Amino acid sequence: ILKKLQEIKVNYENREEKKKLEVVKQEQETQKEKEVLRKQLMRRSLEQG
Amino acid sequence: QVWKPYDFLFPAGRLAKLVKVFDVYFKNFPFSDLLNKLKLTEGYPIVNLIGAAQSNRGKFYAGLARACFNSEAIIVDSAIETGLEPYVIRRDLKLVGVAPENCVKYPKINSTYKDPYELSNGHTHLFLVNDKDKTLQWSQETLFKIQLILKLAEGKVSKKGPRCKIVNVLLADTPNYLDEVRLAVKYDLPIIVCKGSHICDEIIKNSKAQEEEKQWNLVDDEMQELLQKGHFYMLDSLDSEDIAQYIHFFLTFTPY
Repeated sequence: ILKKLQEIKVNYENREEKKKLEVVKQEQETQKEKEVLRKQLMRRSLEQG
Repeated sequence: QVWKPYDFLFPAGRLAKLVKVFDVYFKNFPFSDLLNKLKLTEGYPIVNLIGAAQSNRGKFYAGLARACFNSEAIIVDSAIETGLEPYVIRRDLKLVGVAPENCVKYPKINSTYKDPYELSNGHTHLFLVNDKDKTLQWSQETLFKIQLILKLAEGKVSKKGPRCKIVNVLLADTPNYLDEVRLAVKYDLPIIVCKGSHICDEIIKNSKAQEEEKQWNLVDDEMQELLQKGHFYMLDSLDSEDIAQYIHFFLTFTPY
């Protein structure tokens, strides 16, 4: 029972840790896309004068 | 690496090939590898414009472009705006510009003001030449320009044939023509003196005058000596058909 309680605690902590990291990762991913898009835009605005 | 090729996009214009030459004085410049990379490997008839700049010769350049199209000739100039560009673009002619990189400006995107030394849209190939110190001025590129012209006219060494014909067209719209004429005479190349510049008009006028009536006010003594040693042909016309006939003749036949 002591071992099972410790597993439940570790599973709770791991579930809490697993939520937030994914959210932060989504924001990091969210940048890079703007830079790629902005680089494509700048190249094409340059071609069009 | 003595040279580096680039793709050059003119603002609102055509894609050109731009080659930077880092040392114009490099012994045995590898023109064969350069021209292979540019796919300029056939022998081409060459029309070399001497002292080409912006001028009121519009219809004359239409005739020149027509003669070059019908002869598959490459036009070589100083990479600046001349007024030939609209006819070159429409006929898909090869226009090769050779200039010192420090003496020309890159065109600005959406510039309301064109610099007279801006690279002109219509050039298919640009050769920007430098020395090691990047101090090259106008006339110092002339040796490279003529060596390039001779190699373009020879084509690939494996084609056992005479080089294609080369004709020089002296416009003299710029004062820096003398070194290019000196080299053209040294290589036994025909030179057409075209009406429309003050220098060319003086040469044409004095060619028709008796020796006692010759007045030289703008032409240097060295150019007067070159006129006696070289193959000069006077064109006292701005007609598009007359220049076309002269260019077509000199690209097909050597009259000397």
